[PDB]
Amino acid sequence: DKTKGHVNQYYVDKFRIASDWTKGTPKTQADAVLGRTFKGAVLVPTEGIPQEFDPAIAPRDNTVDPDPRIAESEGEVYPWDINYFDPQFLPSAYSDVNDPET
Amino acid sequence: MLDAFAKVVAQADARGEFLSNKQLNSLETMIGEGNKRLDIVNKINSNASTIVTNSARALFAEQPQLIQPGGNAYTSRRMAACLRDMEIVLRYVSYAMTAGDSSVLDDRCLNGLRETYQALGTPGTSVAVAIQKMKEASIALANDLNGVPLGDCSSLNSELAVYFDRAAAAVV
Amino acid sequence: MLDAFAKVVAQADARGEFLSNKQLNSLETMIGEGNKRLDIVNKINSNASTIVTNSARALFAEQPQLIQPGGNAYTSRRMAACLRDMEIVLRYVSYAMTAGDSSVLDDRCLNGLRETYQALGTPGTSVAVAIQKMKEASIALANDLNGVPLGDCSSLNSELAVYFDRAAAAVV
Amino acid sequence: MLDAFAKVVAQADARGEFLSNKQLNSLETMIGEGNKRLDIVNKINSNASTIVTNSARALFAEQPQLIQPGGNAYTSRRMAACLRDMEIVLRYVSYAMTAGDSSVLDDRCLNGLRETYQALGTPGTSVAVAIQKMKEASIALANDLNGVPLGDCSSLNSELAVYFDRAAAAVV
Amino acid sequence: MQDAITAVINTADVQGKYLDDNSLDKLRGYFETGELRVRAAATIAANAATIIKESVAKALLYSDITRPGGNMYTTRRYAACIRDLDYYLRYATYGMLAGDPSILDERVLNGLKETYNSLGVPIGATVQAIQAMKEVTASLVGTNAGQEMAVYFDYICSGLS
Amino acid sequence: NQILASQGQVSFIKTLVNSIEYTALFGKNIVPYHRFPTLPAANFPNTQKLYNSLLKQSTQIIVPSFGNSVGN
Amino acid sequence: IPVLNYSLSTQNQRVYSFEYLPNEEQPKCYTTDNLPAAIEMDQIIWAAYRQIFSEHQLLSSTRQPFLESQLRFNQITVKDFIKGLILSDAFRYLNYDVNNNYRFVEMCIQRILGREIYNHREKLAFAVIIGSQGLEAFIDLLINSEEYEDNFGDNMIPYQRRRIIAQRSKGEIPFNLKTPRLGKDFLYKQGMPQLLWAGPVHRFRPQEQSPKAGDPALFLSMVQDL
Amino acid sequence: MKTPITEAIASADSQGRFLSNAELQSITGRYQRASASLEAAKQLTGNASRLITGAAQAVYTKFPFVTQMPGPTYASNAIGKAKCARDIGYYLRMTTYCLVVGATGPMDEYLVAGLEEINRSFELSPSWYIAALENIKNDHGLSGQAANEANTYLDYAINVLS
Amino acid sequence: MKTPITEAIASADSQGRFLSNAELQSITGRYQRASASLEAAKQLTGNASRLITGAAQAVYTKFPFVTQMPGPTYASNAIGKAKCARDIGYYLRMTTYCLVVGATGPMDEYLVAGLEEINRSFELSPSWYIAALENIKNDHGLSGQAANEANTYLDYAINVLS
Amino acid sequence: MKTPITEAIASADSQGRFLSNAELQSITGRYQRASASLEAAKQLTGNASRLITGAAQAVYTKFPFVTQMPGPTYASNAIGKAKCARDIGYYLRMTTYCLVVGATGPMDEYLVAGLEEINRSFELSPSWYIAALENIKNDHGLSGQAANEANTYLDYAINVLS
Amino acid sequence: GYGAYSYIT
Ligand SMILES: C=CC1=C(C)[C@@H](Cc2[nH]c(/C=C3N=C(/C=C4\NC(=O)[C@H](C)[C@H]4CC)C(C)=C\3CCC(=O)O)c(CCC(=O)O)c2C)NC1=O
Ligand SMILES: C=CC1=C(C)[C@@H](Cc2[nH]c(/C=C3N=C(/C=C4\NC(=O)[C@H](C)[C@H]4CC)C(C)=C\3CCC(=O)O)c(CCC(=O)O)c2C)NC1=O
Ligand SMILES: C=CC1=C(C)[C@@H](Cc2[nH]c(/C=C3N=C(/C=C4\NC(=O)[C@H](C)[C@H]4CC)C(C)=C\3CCC(=O)O)c(CCC(=O)O)c2C)NC1=O
Ligand SMILES: C=CC1=C(C)[C@@H](Cc2[nH]c(/C=C3N=C(/C=C4\NC(=O)[C@H](C)[C@H]4CC)C(C)=C\3CCC(=O)O)c(CCC(=O)O)c2C)NC1=O
Ligand SMILES: C=CC1=C(C)[C@@H](Cc2[nH]c(/C=C3N=C(/C=C4\NC(=O)[C@H](C)[C@H]4CC)C(C)=C\3CCC(=O)O)c(CCC(=O)O)c2C)NC1=O
Ligand SMILES: C=CC1=C(C)[C@@H](Cc2[nH]c(/C=C3N=C(/C=C4\NC(=O)[C@H](C)[C@H]4CC)C(C)=C\3CCC(=O)O)c(CCC(=O)O)c2C)NC1=O
Ligand SMILES: C=CC1=C(C)[C@@H](Cc2[nH]c(/C=C3N=C(/C=C4\NC(=O)[C@H](C)[C@H]4CC)C(C)=C\3CCC(=O)O)c(CCC(=O)O)c2C)NC1=O
Ligand SMILES: C=CC1=C(C)[C@@H](Cc2[nH]c(/C=C3N=C(/C=C4\NC(=O)[C@H](C)[C@H]4CC)C(C)=C\3CCC(=O)O)c(CCC(=O)O)c2C)NC1=O
Ligand SMILES: C=CC1=C(C)[C@@H](Cc2[nH]c(/C=C3N=C(/C=C4\NC(=O)[C@H](C)[C@H]4CC)C(C)=C\3CCC(=O)O)c(CCC(=O)O)c2C)NC1=O
Ligand SMILES: CCC1=C(C)/C(=C/C2=NC(=C\c3[nH]c(/C=C4\NC(=O)[C@H](C)[C@H]4CC)c(C)c3CCC(=O)O)/C(CCC(=O)O)=C2C)NC1=O
Ligand SMILES: CCC1=C(C)/C(=C/C2=NC(=C\c3[nH]c(/C=C4\NC(=O)[C@H](C)[C@H]4CC)c(C)c3CCC(=O)O)/C(CCC(=O)O)=C2C)NC1=O
Repeated sequence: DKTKGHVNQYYVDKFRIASDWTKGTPKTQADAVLGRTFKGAVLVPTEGIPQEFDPAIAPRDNTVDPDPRIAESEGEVYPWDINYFDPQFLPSAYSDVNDPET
Repeated sequence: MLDAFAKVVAQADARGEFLSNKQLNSLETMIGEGNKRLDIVNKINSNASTIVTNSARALFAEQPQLIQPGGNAYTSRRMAACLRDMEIVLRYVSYAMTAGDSSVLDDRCLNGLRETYQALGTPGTSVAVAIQKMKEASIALANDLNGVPLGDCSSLNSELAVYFDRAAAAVV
Repeated sequence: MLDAFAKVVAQADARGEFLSNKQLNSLETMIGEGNKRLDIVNKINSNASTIVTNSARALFAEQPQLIQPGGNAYTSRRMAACLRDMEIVLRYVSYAMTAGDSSVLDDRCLNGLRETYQALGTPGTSVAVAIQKMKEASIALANDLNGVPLGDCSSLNSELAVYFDRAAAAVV
Repeated sequence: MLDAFAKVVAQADARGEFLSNKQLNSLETMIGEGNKRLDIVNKINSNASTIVTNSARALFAEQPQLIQPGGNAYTSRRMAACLRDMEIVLRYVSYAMTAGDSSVLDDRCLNGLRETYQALGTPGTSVAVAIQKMKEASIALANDLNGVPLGDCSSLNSELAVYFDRAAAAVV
Repeated sequence: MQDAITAVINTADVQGKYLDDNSLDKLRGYFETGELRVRAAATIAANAATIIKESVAKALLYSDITRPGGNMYTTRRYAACIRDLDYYLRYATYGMLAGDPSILDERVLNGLKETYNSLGVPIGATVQAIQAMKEVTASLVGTNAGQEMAVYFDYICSGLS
Repeated sequence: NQILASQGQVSFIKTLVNSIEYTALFGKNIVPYHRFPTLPAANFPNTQKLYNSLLKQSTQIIVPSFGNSVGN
Repeated sequence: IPVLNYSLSTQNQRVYSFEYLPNEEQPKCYTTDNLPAAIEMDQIIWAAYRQIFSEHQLLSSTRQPFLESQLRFNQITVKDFIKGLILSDAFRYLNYDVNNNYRFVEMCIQRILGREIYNHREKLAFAVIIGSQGLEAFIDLLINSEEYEDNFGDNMIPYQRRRIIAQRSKGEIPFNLKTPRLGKDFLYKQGMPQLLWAGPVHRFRPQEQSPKAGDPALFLSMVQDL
Repeated sequence: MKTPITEAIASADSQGRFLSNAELQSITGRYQRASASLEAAKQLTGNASRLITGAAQAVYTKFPFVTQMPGPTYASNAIGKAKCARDIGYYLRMTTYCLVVGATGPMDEYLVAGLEEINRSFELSPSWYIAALENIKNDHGLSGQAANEANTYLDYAINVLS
Repeated sequence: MKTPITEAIASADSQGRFLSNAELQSITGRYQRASASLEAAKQLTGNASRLITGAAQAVYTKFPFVTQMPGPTYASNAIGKAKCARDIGYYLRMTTYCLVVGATGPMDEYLVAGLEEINRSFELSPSWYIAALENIKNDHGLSGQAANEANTYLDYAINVLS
Repeated sequence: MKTPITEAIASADSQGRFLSNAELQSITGRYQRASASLEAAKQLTGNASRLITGAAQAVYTKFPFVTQMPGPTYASNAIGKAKCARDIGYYLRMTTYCLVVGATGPMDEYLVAGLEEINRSFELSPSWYIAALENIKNDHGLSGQAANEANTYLDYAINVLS
Repeated sequence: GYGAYSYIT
């Protein structure tokens, strides 16, 4: 029970009316408007028909770095955005245990 | 800078496939909301200077140390710059409201604005208080049933509040 | 920006002495190799576009994900940028081949190129694969005995391989 | 950039009060010293080139490392730069002598001069030796009783010595 | 107490065996996660005060508890409260850095429910305060280390509840 | 508690030994011994709960705290 | 005495970046060559003003009126407009008097040439010249230099060059935003220990709380009918 | 701040040269007219509060709707009157700073720069402050060249707000 | 004059390209919202004199010292009143030009440009004209989309004079 | 350093293109006139000390007050004479660097740039160094095309200091 | 402790 029933403040409350969004925005995808997203946008199912290719053409690879344009369009590159990932928290920032010289 | 449509298209090209029927149905939905969107932006631009002025008066009424001696806004010049910053943030919120995506507002307004307010010594937290005031006043004007046909506008108001929360997020 | 002669002279001024007879004999040797140097640069510039195009085809034949959707080489645009980058790498290798010193190439081409390919997200290691291909192709054209009289050019080919190894060294 | 009067006024605005009678009496004292101030600055500007040249000769007479090949003053160019820097520091000491406050000198001359001499490789300690020489020579001319009526100027000489000690302070 | 290493030597010892490949895989797991744990304990060590301040500000302030009538109303009870929170943060860091919550069994959760039900400390509010420390601490140390810290804060919350 | 939390066991043992009580009873040359306190509250019963317990007979705490006293 | 030689760095300024059809992200190309009527002149005057100064300042006091009137009647070119504009005391009091001499060059390049500086080694050589000869001959160099004559010509107002690379929208921080008038390096030498960040304002009313999945507010979407 | 000494220095800086005899004559002229300026600064400082309250009451007598109008910008409340004497106090203090400095530097910097956007955005008519400054110019009670100093800088402020 | 079609053409000129589908859609949109704008232009032109006299009298009722004050700038004489309904007339006609053109071109050109020096140098307070435009915006008597048009451009003028 | 190879490279760089046949012909011409240049560099290096002392003594015979005048700038002391043969040594060494490089790059960089402020600020008359260079041009003792090389660069230094 | 007596083991 995360909701503040036990320790009670009158001011914290559910968003009963459209007026007063002012006091907060949704943070997760589950907390959202019915047709919306955590940010203010219309939900898109993100599934479409991949352009069919020739059998001589090599097939698509799943583990490539995602295209740089894709990340920026979601907006996650900006530090203010919630989902941001700090560069200090990368696994590349560690001394790897398997390396002999370390 | 991308709109909603550019964003949908840019993702679909990064995967490199055609759009499905489901996606195009969702875009039909976005167009059907498009008139209401233009209406809200008309209300914000049509009363923008009273939003900036009223929210500035409430700013200086709440904390009185932005206008006193030693305050960042104490000089006539620095007061003019203060009301400028509020007008600019309102301007980019107007842009990102029409676009549907906040790529403009993230690109031009809030990119290294934090380190600028470091380098000037301006309290960024007080700027977040100002942006809270423009959010409250402009949402209060966006919900106004005046000269405008009847319907529902809750999702679009929630979108607008998301944009102001990006502004107040990144100035601090 | 220095040639071989400017490098020797600049060292001799940093110590502040005259040049010895040994140094001037070595410079006589460099001039006697100078015709062969101009010949190599003539071969490289005389076939440069086939070098860039053929090494690009071999690049996209080895790894297909530069040109795969989601790849750095996916859009007509980004493919044009990749080809242009190779030309510059080839252009400055032509300059440093004529100069005899890699001051030009270290100055203009490879100064903060690594951190640029970081800031773009382009894998610099793939660029090293490209420059390996231009090295192999251009050395294979430099050793060609075609319309040119016979002799020895192994030291100059080794020099040219050193320049391409500077390029592939500093892009990664 | 401030004189004495701008310094007092800027502090009095930062408190936001009018000035007292004690302050204005002190300013009457500064004006009563003002003719002597103009006199000192006239002596400095009236003999400035001999100050720079003579202090440079004494510099190169004390340490001869700089003039020798590989010294920072070895090239004709770099000797011209050396005399430049001495002339500039003497110019801003002339400015801060007229102003009465060292805000001009701290603003333009000595702001990041240290890290500059790092980034060039010029030893800043040798520059402090040069500025010591300009201090000794220019004070020796400031105390000269020549074609000027007799009186006391010890406070103003102490002020001038303070300015040169700021210069030699901040170049190291 | 015991860490993950001691637990491995407990199982391998109590079977009488030596170290087989499974136990060495468990020690390799711990020794891979070791550095991350170290830097997490470093960050929490740096910002303990601000964790307790932000977590009390989220969870307990401006409510019935600090209003009169509330458990935290007097200055004595406020100071005892934030003292108690400090213990939860400190021993949760020990539990993270050991990789085994046996410390929380030995020196924290033993008799604590009888103590707070003796004194009159509300368990509900305590748990919500600890979860506020979990969210603030996870915000400081990041995602992975926040999962580790979260498990131990959830261990104490499961202990009191 | 505040002594234990603020510093640790070392301060705690130094405060138990260097107390007025320990100096009055034991002074310099007397090993501490089991005693039966009479005067305050539950001291006699609680020491009877303590010394009738062997080492490791239970982890359960004999005196967790005292009751809810009215006032502060 | 000539300028120091500074090695060049690589940036977006120097590549063809070929586009057959110009993106939507290119700069407006205010130019005296296509012939402006009154308004299309007013836009050039204000777009000059924004570039040379900043989004802020401007206003009433600083604006230079006579250079606007002379420019309208074709007496000076746009290049000369920017020139005697940079020399104006208003600009000197608002940017030159605050800045360290090695930072001012950092502003000027970025507003006049529209490119970031190659390295510090650039900054220092240029910095030496202004002090030696004043702000005048410094601006004389930058404007008369081949970089400026080629990219902008006499008739066009200078802007950031190649700020956004193709499809990506990250861009680079705009110069007005990126390097304002004051700097930290100057404040360190004329200041004291500075308390840099004010803590986020705290209020009893949260005015920040996220809306949960359970809440009724999310389901605000439809009126009674349709 | 635009002070005569620093105009001399900035001119010689932009010329890159040492201080010649011309600007030394300039600093001499400042050093002479300074005395009368400092006397005027002393007596404006001495009668400051009287001038502020008298000037405010002159504004209210010239424009009585200021008291009558119900609004935030108009001095109907006690708060608006406090802002009124606040602003007039700012003008008088900046005039004393210009008297002390000996040029229009403090008024040009702290006060004049960016003023039309303030008097625009907060709907402050400049005619009010013009009336205040005309009252201060009428009853500051100086005499001689000190009076020419204070009338010079006050009239400068009137020309800006004109 | 900043008109939609000409901003489309100036955008394509600075792109150096032919008119592409984007800006053709732009001129289409102007051609559809034009109908409502033309209705609004018809009826502002129809009620022009009534709106101007009503707007002036609104200014006099809101600020009564305008009638009372003896001066050239204040409408005490018949001359002052003539200038007053003259100026209000200016704003109303510029709104109709903007409704006809369909962007803010005519007001930005003929009216807005250089206004601060006028309202400054002749001591015209902009609050007066704000009060007049608010009256015109209240009683123009349009309805529906035409009313959104007129309110848009009127409110634009208010934001400029704000 | 202004060397022919690097002028070719800098020209093609500023044009942004590959090295074309034109500048390859340029580097060929450098590679041919190089032979006579290197002979001249060898024999100037071989007779260096003799040229320096003879040139200095030519300066003292042409201007005898240089020995007679009591000063730091004039070669009256032994120190002065040491600086004298030092400086003439500098000019001869820069000429040999230009012979080796094949263009005027070393003299233009290490020597010529910034020279007027040295010969001004230390009061060094250029006529002294002119007389020295004319003596070196008279008795360097080269013959043929190598003599045209050394007379070219020596005469260039005289035209700079002229 | 490192050696502990569980009935389980
Ligand atoms: C160029 C300028 C320009 C505008 C300003 C708008 C104005 C406008 N809005 C609507 C239409 C609409 N506008 C709204 C907006 C509202 N919802 C409410 O709850 C509030 C009262 C109000 C927002 C503040 C709604 C809900 C509709 C649809 C009405 C309906 O179909 O019932 C329409 C009819 C066409 C359509 O359905 O989109 C028009 C012309 N359109 C334009 O072209
Ligand atoms: C494109 C977007 C964009 C922005 C968002 C602004 C941001 C911005 N503001 C200032 C500058 C300023 N901004 C303010 C504003 C403030 N006054 C206060 O009392 C408040 C804390 C705050 C308003 C909420 C002030 C007072 C200055 C001047 C600061 C000073 O000179 O002391 C500057 C430096 C240049 C200048 O002086 O104008 C910049 C870049 N500028 C831009 O180009
Ligand atoms: C201005 C531009 C310019 C050039 C580009 C060269 C081109 C050139 N090369 C040679 C001449 C030569 N060039 C080479 C070079 C070669 N040795 C080999 O093993 C390889 C095939 C090849 C280097 C890649 C050799 C060996 C000779 C001498 C050939 C001989 O005498 O047998 C000659 C004839 C004159 C001479 O002997 O030097 C010329 C004109 N000269 C110029 O003036
Ligand atoms: C003066 C020297 C100089 C350089 C060396 C280049 C370096 C360089 N390359 C790019 C930019 C680029 N460079 C490449 C090249 C690559 N494509 C791949 O598949 C490979 C990994 C790699 C070739 C080996 C690509 C694809 C881009 C565009 C990247 C993108 O937009 O996603 C950019 C950003 C500006 C632009 O888009 O052009 C720069 C500065 N530019 C210069 O001015
Ligand atoms: C515009 C430029 C300008 C100047 C440069 C000065 C120069 C100057 N100084 C004095 C006058 C004076 N100057 C000095 C100064 C000196 N005291 C000493 O011990 C030192 C030798 C020397 C300072 C280094 C003194 C003492 C007098 C008064 C002499 C006397 O009355 O005996 C006078 C005569 C008028 C007077 O008494 O003030 C003048 C014109 N005045 C100017 O208008
Ligand atoms: C506003 C204040 C201000 C300064 C204080 C100077 C500081 C300064 N000096 C140099 C540059 C220089 N400064 C010197 C000076 C030296 N020669 C020596 O033998 C001594 C160690 C030292 C004199 C005591 C030299 C020789 C150079 C040129 C260095 C070089 O190019 O190798 C440079 C780089 C630009 C240039 O080449 O001019 C700068 C910024 N410039 C300024 O703008
Ligand atoms: C550095 C110089 C400097 C100034 C000169 C002032 C100018 C000034 N005054 C106000 C603001 C104000 N000024 C007044 C003053 C007036 N009341 C009336 O009855 C009269 C017409 C007039 C006094 C003669 C009032 C009433 C306000 C508040 C207006 C409002 O909120 O409605 C504001 C907006 C910020 C605020 O609310 O304080 C500013 C910038 N501020 C400065 O920083
Ligand atoms: C293109 C647009 C355009 C405008 C909007 C006007 C604006 C304007 N009004 C005046 C001038 C004037 N305007 C007024 C009007 C006023 N009388 C009052 O009682 C009220 C406060 C106010 C009407 C609401 C008066 C009285 C004058 C003359 C002022 C004077 O001479 O004292 C002037 C100076 C020239 C003149 O005397 O006519 C100008 C430029 N002119 C233009 O060209
Ligand atoms: C890189 C090139 C380069 C040069 C060409 C010299 C040029 C040069 N000469 C001197 C300095 C000097 N040069 C001479 C030389 C002269 N004695 C005479 O009798 C003749 C007129 C003349 C020789 C022909 C003397 C005497 C001095 C010292 C002057 C003095 O201190 O009075 C100085 C000042 C520093 C110093 O004292 O050494 C310099 C820069 N230095 C350089 O770095
Ligand atoms: C009956 C004995 C008693 C006292 C005194 C008491 C104080 C008390 N002060 C608090 C906060 C506070 N108290 C202050 C007080 C001040 N700020 C200043 O700068 C001034 C020096 C000072 C006012 C004179 C502030 C600012 C806070 C909130 C700080 C914050 O939340 O960031 C809180 C936090 C939560 C809450 O208030 O509900 C308590 C419990 N509680 C008690 O039971
Ligand atoms: C690590 C081993 C250990 C722990 C954890 C511990 C807890 C502990 N908490 C106590 C009291 C307390 N604990 C609290 C705690 C709270 N009040 C609130 O409102 C909050 C919601 C909550 C904390 C989050 C308060 C107010 C008291 C004081 C009750 C009183 O004596 O007046 C006491 C009684 C002694 C005293 O503080 O005066 C103990 C012994 N003791 C231990 O030895």
